Amino acid sequence: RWLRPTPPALDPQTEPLIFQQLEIDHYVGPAQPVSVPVLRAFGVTDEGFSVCCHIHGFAPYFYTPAPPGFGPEHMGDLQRELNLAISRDSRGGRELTGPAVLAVELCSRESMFGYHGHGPSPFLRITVALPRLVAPARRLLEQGIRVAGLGTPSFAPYEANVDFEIRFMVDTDIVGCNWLELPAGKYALRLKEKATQCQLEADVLWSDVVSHPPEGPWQRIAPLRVLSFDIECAGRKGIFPEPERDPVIQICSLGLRWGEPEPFLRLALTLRPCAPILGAKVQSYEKEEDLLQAWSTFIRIMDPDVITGYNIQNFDLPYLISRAQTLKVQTFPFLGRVAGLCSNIRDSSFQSKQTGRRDTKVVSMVGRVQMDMLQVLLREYKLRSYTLNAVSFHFLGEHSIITDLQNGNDQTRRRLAVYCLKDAYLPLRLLERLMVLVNAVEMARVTGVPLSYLLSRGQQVKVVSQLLRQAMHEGLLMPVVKSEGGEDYTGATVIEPLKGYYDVPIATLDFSSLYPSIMMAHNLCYTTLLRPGTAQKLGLTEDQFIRTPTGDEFVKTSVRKGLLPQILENLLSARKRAKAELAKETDPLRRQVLDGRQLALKVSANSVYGFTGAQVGKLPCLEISQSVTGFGRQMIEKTKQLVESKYTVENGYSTSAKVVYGDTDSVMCRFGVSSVAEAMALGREAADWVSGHFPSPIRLEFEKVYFPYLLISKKRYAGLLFSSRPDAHDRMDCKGLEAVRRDNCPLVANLVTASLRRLLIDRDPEGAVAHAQDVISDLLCNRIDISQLVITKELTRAASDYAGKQAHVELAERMRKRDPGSAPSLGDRVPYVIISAAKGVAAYMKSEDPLFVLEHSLPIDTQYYLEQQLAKPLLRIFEPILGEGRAEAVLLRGDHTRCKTVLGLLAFAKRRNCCIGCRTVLSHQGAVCEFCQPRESELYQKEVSHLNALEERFSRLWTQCQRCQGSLHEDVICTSRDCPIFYMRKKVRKDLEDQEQLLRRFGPPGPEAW
Amino acid sequence: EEAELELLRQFDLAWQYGPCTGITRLQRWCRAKQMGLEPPPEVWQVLKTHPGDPRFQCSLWHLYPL
DNA sequence: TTAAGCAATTCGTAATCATGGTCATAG
DNA sequence: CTATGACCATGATTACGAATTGC
Ligand SMILES: Cc1cn([C@H]2C[C@H](O)[C@@H](COP(=O)(O)OP(=O)(O)OP(=O)(O)O)O2)c(=O)[nH]c1=O
Ligand code: SF4
Ligand SMILES: [Zn+2]
Repeated sequence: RWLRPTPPALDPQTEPLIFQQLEIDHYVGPAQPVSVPVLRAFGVTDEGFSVCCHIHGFAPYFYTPAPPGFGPEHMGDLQRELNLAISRDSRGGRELTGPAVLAVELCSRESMFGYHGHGPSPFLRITVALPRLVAPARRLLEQGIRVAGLGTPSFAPYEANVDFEIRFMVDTDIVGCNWLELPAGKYALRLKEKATQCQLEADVLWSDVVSHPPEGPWQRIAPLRVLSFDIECAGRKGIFPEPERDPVIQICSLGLRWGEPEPFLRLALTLRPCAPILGAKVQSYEKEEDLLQAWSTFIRIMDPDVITGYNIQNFDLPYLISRAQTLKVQTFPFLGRVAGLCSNIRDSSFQSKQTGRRDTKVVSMVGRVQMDMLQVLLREYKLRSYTLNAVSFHFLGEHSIITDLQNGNDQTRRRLAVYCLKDAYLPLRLLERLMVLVNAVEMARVTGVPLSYLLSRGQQVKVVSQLLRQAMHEGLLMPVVKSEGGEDYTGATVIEPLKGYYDVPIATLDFSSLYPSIMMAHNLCYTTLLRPGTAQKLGLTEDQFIRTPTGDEFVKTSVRKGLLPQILENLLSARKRAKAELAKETDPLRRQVLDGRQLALKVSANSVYGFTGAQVGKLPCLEISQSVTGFGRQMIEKTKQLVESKYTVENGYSTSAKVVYGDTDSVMCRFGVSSVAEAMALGREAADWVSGHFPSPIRLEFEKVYFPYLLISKKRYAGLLFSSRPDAHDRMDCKGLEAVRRDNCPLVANLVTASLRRLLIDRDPEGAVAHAQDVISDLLCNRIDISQLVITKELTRAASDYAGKQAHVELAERMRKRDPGSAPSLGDRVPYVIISAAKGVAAYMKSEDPLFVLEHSLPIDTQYYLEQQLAKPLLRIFEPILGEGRAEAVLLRGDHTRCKTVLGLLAFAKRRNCCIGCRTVLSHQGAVCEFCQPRESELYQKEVSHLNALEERFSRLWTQCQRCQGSLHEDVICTSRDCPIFYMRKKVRKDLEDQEQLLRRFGPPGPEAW
Repeated sequence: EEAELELLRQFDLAWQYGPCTGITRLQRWCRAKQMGLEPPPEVWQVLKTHPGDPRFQCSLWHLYPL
């Protein structure tokens, strides 16, 4: 629809180009100037034109040591290494490499690993023509033949085999989303006859570019173009949609320029004639071929930078591609920027111990960038459900019906289009509100990796990139060590608690950035690790090296500076600047998203240390990891000895303090005073006192005062939070307990939060007992919503769940009769509830889908929920304040309340009536019993105040759907399984149905036909 | 039949007769006739040549827990 | 060709081991 | 018609894997 502005008057012999790049690309090419791999770079100007840039003359290489013989110091054998062996038996050694310009170069460099000296050594630099020839050469120089005139006897290892685009960016100092400049007279626009579809197309040599480091005025962001879209399909009853039978009926698109607070384009393409919508364009077609063609032409002409959505990768784009393949439309799958290239669906998997394992499809688009917001949420955030409704409530606050809204009239289709446009608008709001893209651009500028790697890869490519960028400045080469496999080492210490309930303030002192500052201030690195022999026979121990608790020796900083101290120092300053910016916000959600930014930079700095100990990885050095955790243990026991030893009764202070807890970075010391001001004063004195026994940047700091405190086990405690004194209290802290885990029911987590509220804030155990009694009583009397009963568990890799029978695996692998095409896959979460049956050996035989027990009305196992979900967390919490008469107190508060329980063949009812007063079954329909008659006005009085309260609950719920829907004049259709509103509006109809019929036992209060 | 099942499905979604997914089909036909909006005399003449069948004398979504 | 670490607590299922109610037949 | 231990049946203890959170 709307086009980019027109590039007026660029003349290359006088004017430069200044543009900001988004994507890079590799390309094997003809039309050479009179190398074959030429590079592509796509970007945008400071105004809004689209620029493609072709870069020429770059070829991959690596290094290898020159062996000590008469060969690789003699030029005849250098060019003979270039020369091929013409023998017949060298077909395995000069064919797959063959005649390639590997070349011969002599340079003086060093290896990374260890500390041998300040002296370098000769290495050979071996270029290669193509990037897809470094793999057979590696298969032909190490295990292949290297008998060539006795120049290089086998073997010499390969060093610095890295990726092509990463080697380019390490070479020329270009980072992700960078400002690039072509100077005047260096670039030719009309040298390249147009093979792509951008406006400006330059054709430059790889030594002409100028990279501007992002800082000062070069810290801006260009006006990018962002698209979001959503589709609709018309299915059958029960049957989930399939790309060979179910047509695509509506596509809806939103588009904006980045930096402007509203969109500028709003389009909706439908398949029958429709009705107009104010604010958007509407076009209609009588066939699906025209609809797919129209969308492909719009996406070529608008030419967006970024494409977003929600689950567009695994549902939307391959559905469109398969549907275009079935209907024989040849011109659809050309969505990219290159004019002669069609797109294809390709599977990929990712797995780690940090995010688990996920299997995704990818679809190829060259030039353009994809950001599915579902994958960003699934990677960064740990939530309970990952539906669009659930995250839109958590962050903002909100198939067979559609097939008859489309086979109807045109106002129904207009309603369908407004629904689809709201769906297509929600991920834009989430992208701009959560500060996604600004943090992605800052991550790519601090680490130096492209913008497509932050959605596909892990935390290794970034630390490899930063280490290579720091390695070119002193002249070192990296080695290739690979081992399967070493052993584990010893991790962190935890101090033994003094368990219980405390009501005198405890002050928390901890170290900030512990492991990066250990690695900084004792000069630990790959490049300064001293081997056990190379100290000998030199004897200089003092101020030349140090010794660690695991046992290594490491050189002092008066000889070398390591590489990991400098990378860590850069990351630490970036996080410090993020916190300094975060210290001046007032909005809460903005404060937590800047907390998210600084959390991400601290995770990056700690993954630098975790790179060293990963024995399945790219470069492990477990000696360093052992030295780190040994220093950690030594320093925390130093802290505990010092804190408990100095402030004592004989040293003039009030009370000798005693440490109650410590977990590898923090110390919770109990001081003795019950005044929060005096505890805060002594705690600040203690933190600042103890910090002066270390190198720098090692510092201990005061952080909080808990008052009161509740310690249950290791990694399980709770307390109340004081930041200042006249800032009285902030909130609770629930570390580890049953209120922050997601393996349980909402009922149990709510009861634990409410019990700690009534028990820690108001200090009333009697209201707490009465609360827990009411929860258990309302459980047994069958008046608890089934939202509070839903359990969710993650469906991981299928073989570990083959090894032992679980409940959620049994529910998932059991398909439905309605739909063998929508079922949980690997990596998602399965929700279930437990119904009552008589198979007590197996709780995996009583699990059912919440919607299935909704539509089929199966009962609930109240004894399962009473003794297996609720009871034992309560016995954790309520015991330490009292004795074991407290277990008997809650099991007796159960006992007064356990005696109140509410209740094929089911069709053959008799429906025996019963007396309302004393429950005696009898013949006739009158409500009262003959012995309980003198008391009937009171029994009518009783239960009409129950009908009165059910009437008041019907009306508050069924008009809330009208305000959440938007309209007051049309029907509600919302079966949202993540809304408590749904199925709480279903049971009050039946409560009212039952309670209205019980009062017609009594006669009518008058006539009605008068 | 199979042509009489689309006439009723077309009467059920025309907005000028009312917002009807809680009641029967013949009750909505007589409600519009009282106010006399314009009920057509064909959605009546198939609700008379049938008995109490639940796929003629019921709204489209008379399943569906809404 | 691809993947940052360790410590600790909780719950469910099958298997191992203890103990009583019938029973079957020798006295 | 009546003792005795062999036989079936039901409940208490231990072991280990899976899931998830704290540093
Ligand atoms: C959270 C976390 C901690 N650690 C280690 C490194 C840390 O130095 C040590 C302390 O944990 P943390 O206190 O969680 O982190 P931190 O001390 O480095 O930073 P800050 O005080 O500002 O919050 O625990 C990891 O190795 N990986 C991790 O993911
Ligand atoms: S059931 Fe009602 S309140 Fe709940 S999400 Fe649906 S429309 Fe909104
Ligand atoms: Zn009675």
